Amino acid sequence: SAPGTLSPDARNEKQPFYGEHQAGILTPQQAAMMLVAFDVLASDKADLERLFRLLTQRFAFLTQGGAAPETPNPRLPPLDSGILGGYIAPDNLTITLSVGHSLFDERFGLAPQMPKKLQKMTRFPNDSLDAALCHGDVLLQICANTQDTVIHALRDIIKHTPDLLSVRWKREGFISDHAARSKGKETPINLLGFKDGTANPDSQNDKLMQKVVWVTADQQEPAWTIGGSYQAVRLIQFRVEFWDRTPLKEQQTIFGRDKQTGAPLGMQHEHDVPDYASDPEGKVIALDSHIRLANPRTAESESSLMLRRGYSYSLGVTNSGQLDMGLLFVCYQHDLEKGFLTVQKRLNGEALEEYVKPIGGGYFFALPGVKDANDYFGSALLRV
Amino acid sequence: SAPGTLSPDARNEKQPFYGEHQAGILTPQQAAMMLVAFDVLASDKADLERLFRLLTQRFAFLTQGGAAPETPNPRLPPLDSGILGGYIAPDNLTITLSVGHSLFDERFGLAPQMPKKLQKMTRFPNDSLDAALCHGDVLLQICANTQDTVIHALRDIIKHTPDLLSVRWKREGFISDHAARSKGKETPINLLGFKDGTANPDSQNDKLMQKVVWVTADQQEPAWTIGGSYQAVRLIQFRVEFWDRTPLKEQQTIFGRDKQTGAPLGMQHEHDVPDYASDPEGKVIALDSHIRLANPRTAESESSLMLRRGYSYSLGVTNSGQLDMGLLFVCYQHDLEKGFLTVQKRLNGEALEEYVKPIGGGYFFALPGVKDANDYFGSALLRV
Ligand code: HEM
Ligand code: HEM
Repeated sequence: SAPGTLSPDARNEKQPFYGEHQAGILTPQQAAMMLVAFDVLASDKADLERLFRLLTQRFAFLTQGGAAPETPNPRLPPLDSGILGGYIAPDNLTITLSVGHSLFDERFGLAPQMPKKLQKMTRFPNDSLDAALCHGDVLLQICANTQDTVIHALRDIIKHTPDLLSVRWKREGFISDHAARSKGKETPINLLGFKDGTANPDSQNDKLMQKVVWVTADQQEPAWTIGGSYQAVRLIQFRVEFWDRTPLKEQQTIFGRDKQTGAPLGMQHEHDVPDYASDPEGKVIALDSHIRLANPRTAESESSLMLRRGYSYSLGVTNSGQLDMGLLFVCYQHDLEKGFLTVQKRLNGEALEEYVKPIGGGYFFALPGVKDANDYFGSALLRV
Repeated sequence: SAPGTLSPDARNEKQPFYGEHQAGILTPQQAAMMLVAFDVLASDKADLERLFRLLTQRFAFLTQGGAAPETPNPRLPPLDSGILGGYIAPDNLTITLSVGHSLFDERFGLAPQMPKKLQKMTRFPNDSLDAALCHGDVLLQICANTQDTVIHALRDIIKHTPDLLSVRWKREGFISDHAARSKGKETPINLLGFKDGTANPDSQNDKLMQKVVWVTADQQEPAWTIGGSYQAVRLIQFRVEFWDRTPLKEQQTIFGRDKQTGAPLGMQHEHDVPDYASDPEGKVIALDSHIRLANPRTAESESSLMLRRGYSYSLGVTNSGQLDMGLLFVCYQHDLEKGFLTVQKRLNGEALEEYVKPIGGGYFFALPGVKDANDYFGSALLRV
């Protein structure tokens, strides 16, 4: 159920761009998402500040919306693509900017101000990482009620940054219609047909998000990071036809949840909690399962908790001739090793691996929010 | 403008599956589409009829909606994918079936029965066809209010056909959000930011579609074709960033229509008719303009109009680092030569060829409608 969902029909709804934190983390999932990574063509730190200043301006506009920028001189390219007609409605659009490890090399002199746990994504046991689709100096997470709004934001950004950014990879996706419209009531479904998001820590609870999601001042990190969040992204294909052929008994066993209800196997309500303490032979919920490995529920390692904010994607056909669909996995943590790396390490060997093929993504650090109109993305990172 | 549009929220809206004609041709445009080509694996004519019958039953149930087929024995793969949850909502699902030239080879002895104008697609000057995105024994155009329905239909069909169908290529599309919500009042906006559909011939005009779109007895064709339609699909990339950095005057010149109003150039109204005979040099509406070439509005022209029911697509990043975006272009005509072939011959070397690159697609014959529940796809074709 956390972080919730927002209606696809809310053309006029606005999500606050300005805050202590960035939007599109705790924000209830919009119906459309884009993940688009860029390589940075900035020549020096000053050129980098230009970019972040430029971005703030653009996001602030796109996010709260307005009349389209018109073209009084037809001899110039139109200042807008025109794909939303003559008005740019907010449409719950949120754009979350995050920085990759590569950004902290010789190029901009930021090495000593790197986040401590931040690293490059390296293959895991089941991975088939394609380089075309990994890493990047910056990632944008572009979320909105509709595809239009998202696609509109990109091309605006591109238009304003042609000596400044270079598109590296991109995937678009969605959350499931019925649940999108359920305004937070129903849990979104993945293309494997299982409710997905259930056990996420409550996103409304400010105090818990300080412990789980948000970088806090008690942390060994550099002080610009305070208010940011480590971000893991994994592009994961499904063997979908093979899955559709797999016994229901086997599907639930693999996840350790009831497909129809979303309850832990044995139990009756989606927000029911299993107790593995009773089940150490792993006879109700398998030790093999995604749920039990993902979280042993020891509470001794509640420290590995995270907010997962994923989307289904569906593309074309694989080289091997099969359907190309799956999860655009996205998660936020206050600490990447304590979170994503700890859980994934813990998942290596799970029964699900036979059906899933991670192929892309990267690790990134999400910036602290932009406090007011006088601030800009990573302003603390650039002074100090 | 024709064919009109349907709303994305219309979860309990249905489309008649049976009839003189199939749906998805004159049907207003739903928000989501999928073009999926299959290699037929049927070994003989008897297997083909098995297939055609099976597809009939499945579309009927899918398009008209119902409770998700319950799987009483868990030792089996689930009969439904469950990505739609408990209820398979009709959600305006239409499934349109068409056959490719390749189906009329020796395999099934239909060659003598082939439609007169049906042929393999071969390249026009500006093409960069990709073998992986061309042709197919059968093509299915699956459209619905939501991506969820359309995906669900596909997997259902696949699950039920593993000895008869093989996914050749697949592409997914959409029309602009606002236009879909307007239900016919607004022309769809394509991804170059232009109104796309305006001059489509009147699709609720009973009599007009018989001369224009449907096969009829007057034109010498195998009887079984009567009620069908020739279908031309082109997968077409847009040079998006280039277009975006092209002056608006030129954008408008190329198409010959006012970007903002969609009115013909030098006119005020979207549904205005251009006056070519007044302007033989082409000082208002260019000689190489898309509109003038595609339809020079004369006496001979009349024979070459068609119904366009195209969709936008947006994928990832091309191999060379640009945005993968374009049009899933689909049209219907009573005669393929008189229709698409004739218009594309005229379009060869138009100004737009700078900004578009056809890479896939093919020619198909869209079957007549399935008369009722006692009938099946291509029953007239197989019978004798
Ligand atoms: C391979 C694609 C994946 C699919 C289809 C998938 C799906 C699911 C499903 C259906 C659930 C149970 C409901 C719930 O969300 O509570 C779940 C739980 C969970 N997943 Fe995944 N997931 C995938 C990958 C991942 C990855 C890569 C991670 C990170 C290492 C992850 C971390 C978690 C966590 C932490 C839970 C909650 C467990 C609990 O607290 O009981 N998942 N996932
Ligand atoms: C990706 C390339 C294409 C784009 C961006 C595009 C877009 C447009 C636009 C903006 C219009 C004017 C509005 C309208 O009349 O609907 C139009 C008209 C039209 N197009 Fe295309 N189109 C493309 C390809 C094609 C192709 C391949 C054909 C068929 C060979 C075609 C046939 C037509 C026809 C018959 C019209 C109506 C023009 C008139 O009669 O005034 N178009 N298209």
